[PDB]
Amino acid sequence: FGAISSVLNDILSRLDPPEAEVQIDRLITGRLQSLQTYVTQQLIRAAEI
Amino acid sequence: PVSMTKTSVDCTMYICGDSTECSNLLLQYGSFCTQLNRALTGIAVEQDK
Amino acid sequence: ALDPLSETKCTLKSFTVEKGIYQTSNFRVQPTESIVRFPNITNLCPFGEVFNATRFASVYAWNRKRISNCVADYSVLYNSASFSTFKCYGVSPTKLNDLCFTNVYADSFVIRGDEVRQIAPGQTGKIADYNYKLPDDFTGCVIAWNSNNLDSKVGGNYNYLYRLFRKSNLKPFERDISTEIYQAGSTPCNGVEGFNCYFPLQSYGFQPTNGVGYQPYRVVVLSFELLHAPATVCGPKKSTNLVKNKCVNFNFNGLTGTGVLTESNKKFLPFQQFGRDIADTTDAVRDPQTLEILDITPCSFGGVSVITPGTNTSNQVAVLYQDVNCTEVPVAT
Amino acid sequence: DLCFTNVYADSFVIRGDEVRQIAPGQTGKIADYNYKLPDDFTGCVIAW
Amino acid sequence: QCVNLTTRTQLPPAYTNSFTRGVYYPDKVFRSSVLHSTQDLFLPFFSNVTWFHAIHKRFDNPVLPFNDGVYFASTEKSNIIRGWIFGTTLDSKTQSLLIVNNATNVVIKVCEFQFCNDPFLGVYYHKNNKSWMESEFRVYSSANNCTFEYVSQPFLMDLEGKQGNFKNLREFVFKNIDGYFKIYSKHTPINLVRDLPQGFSALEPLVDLPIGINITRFQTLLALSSSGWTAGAAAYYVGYLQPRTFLLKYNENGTITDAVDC
Amino acid sequence: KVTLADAGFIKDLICAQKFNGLTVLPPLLTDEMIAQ
Repeated sequence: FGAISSVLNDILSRLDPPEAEVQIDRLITGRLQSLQTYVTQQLIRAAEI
Repeated sequence: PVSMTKTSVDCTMYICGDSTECSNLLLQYGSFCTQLNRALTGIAVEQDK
Repeated sequence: ALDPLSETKCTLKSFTVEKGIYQTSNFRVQPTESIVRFPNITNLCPFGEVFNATRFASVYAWNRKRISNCVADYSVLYNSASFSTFKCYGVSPTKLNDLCFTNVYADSFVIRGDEVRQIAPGQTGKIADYNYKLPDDFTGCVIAWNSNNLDSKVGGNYNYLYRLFRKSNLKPFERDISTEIYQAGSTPCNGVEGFNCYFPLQSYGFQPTNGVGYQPYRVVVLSFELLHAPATVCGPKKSTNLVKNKCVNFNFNGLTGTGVLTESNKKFLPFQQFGRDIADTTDAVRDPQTLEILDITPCSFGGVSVITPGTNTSNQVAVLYQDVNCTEVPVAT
Repeated sequence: DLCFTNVYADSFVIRGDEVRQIAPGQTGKIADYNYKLPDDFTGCVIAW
Repeated sequence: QCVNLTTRTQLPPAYTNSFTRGVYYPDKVFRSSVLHSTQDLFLPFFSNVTWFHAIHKRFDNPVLPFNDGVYFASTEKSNIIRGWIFGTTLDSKTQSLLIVNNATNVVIKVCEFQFCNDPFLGVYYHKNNKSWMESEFRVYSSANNCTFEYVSQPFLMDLEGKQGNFKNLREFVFKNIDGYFKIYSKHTPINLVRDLPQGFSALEPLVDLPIGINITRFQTLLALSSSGWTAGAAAYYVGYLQPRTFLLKYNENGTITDAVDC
Repeated sequence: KVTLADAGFIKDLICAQKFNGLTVLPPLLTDEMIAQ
């Protein structure tokens, strides 16, 4: 999602907080968008069933 | 078809998996996760109905 | 947090709870202790051969030395006030004390005191286009400090020379040595020299009474890369004993995590040192001191549901732990 | 055109090159040993 | 020293089809029972590889280009391929990489060497003592500046063997990326006559070398008064890698079982 | 005839899903009460 790693603990075990926060924000944004996509498609499939 | 599988997702283990700094950063986004758990719980009840 | 009825009242934002079942916050077994496993390397790293070196070559012939198989210590490098600038780019200088690397590179040269800003990746300038270019995905540290007294003489140490003109910009981590003459004019140039036929290498005016910004600065670059290989260069961390079948915090060569280590059945090939999941999480690891393969399993968890009648009837509840055998509830969020 | 609760004035003297180190989040000698600012700092720094 | 040998038959080069060869482990991370797609330099399936041969007469060690890596292969009896030369101008203005796997050592040099027209190795032939002994090392004459060096542990390989069919099958991939020289390899015993096997095998990574040179040409060395000699039966194959997405199948053991070229 | 997937009995790919916060709840009516 634009950050330096897909592993959260590798960001935590490498960088101090004031710029590790910026990478963690990109991870949070991408993963939250994936959850919203999944929930919307599950709602529509539940309507069909 | 009558029903589909009842699936539950937990945000804070999915998004900020076992971290404290990520949890504190996630609290600035308000109430997305209660919304997602509410929607998925609604689907899981409607299957048994 | 006092009792599950209170927690249900908290997560519903009400003081009256009607009859039913409510999913509430999860439970997670807490880890008991920490495990650190680092290899058995003892010798220190030859840092005096780099920093207290007698001679640095010129920037267009920069010297590269490979640091391997030692125990580094970046606290003694960071705490010295001798360094004028010390900036680390892929890491923070604090955490360098407890990471382990595969091999370290040391690049050494000398530069004019104002061209140091051109050494960062993405910036463009004289030496950035002609002498030494860094990749934009750089992971390492840049250290620079003036060496005014030691090399610059009043007669002028004119052995420090750098390339002025180049045919095209060069790819990072490369080097050119040449005696070729340069054709800045339209006409081709042969022989030795002619009109606008320039020798591309020109020397600095390093003499000590010159003002700052024309001074000689010694510059060293560290260019280690991270955690995709068996590790050689560690920091000063002492290994503990190895504890299995308990939720522990493991630190395997800088790979950090929490879980249960189990004797495995996976048969690693001898060139492999990790093992990943579909979701890019490590689930097998090789102990760097005793060459054995350990499985990593995350600790037990699950949802917790509160079954209540209405609060208008009574204040008694029952608790459901989802998909967990009962014996793991007394042990423990 | 703002109003505040109360204002604090911190006074000291350092070397002329460590003034770069007084900003919060960056580290070094004077940041780790003598005077540290919080990362959520609001206010001004004045040096001359 | 070197001798300009000429006594050989002249033939056009031969072409052969690289059926399902040229796949290696792209990283050192164990994966199991999963289908993983990667994008890297590989040898494409059903590509046309150049075949060079030495029989009886036949001795061809030509200058070949080096663009974005080489799949080398060698099908062989009696261990006649030994050497590997890498460089960009080869004439004492740039350093040269050399691998020499002779009867004694594995000598790996990165030196400012000086070469000539016909550099090669050579041994004498069964000179009434039931053995072939090394007698000929005419590769270079000068070495000015030599930064890296390595000599491995001593040993002794065999220098005899007479079969009509090869049994040694060596597969190699040589790459140079970002100043790193990467060697991947595999050995296989096989029963074949005059071509490349149709089959599947992966390549383990073997060696990284931190060289940092620019290589655009390469040339192979073969084992053998100034003329009149016998060449052992040997065949070797050259192919070139391309940036092509692959799909890889890892089994339970983490062993690459099949691949699909995209 | 139907090849069930993601059964999620307490104890492969199902556990790999399970360790990242993905759970499967059991239905209220079993497979025997429906047959009744």
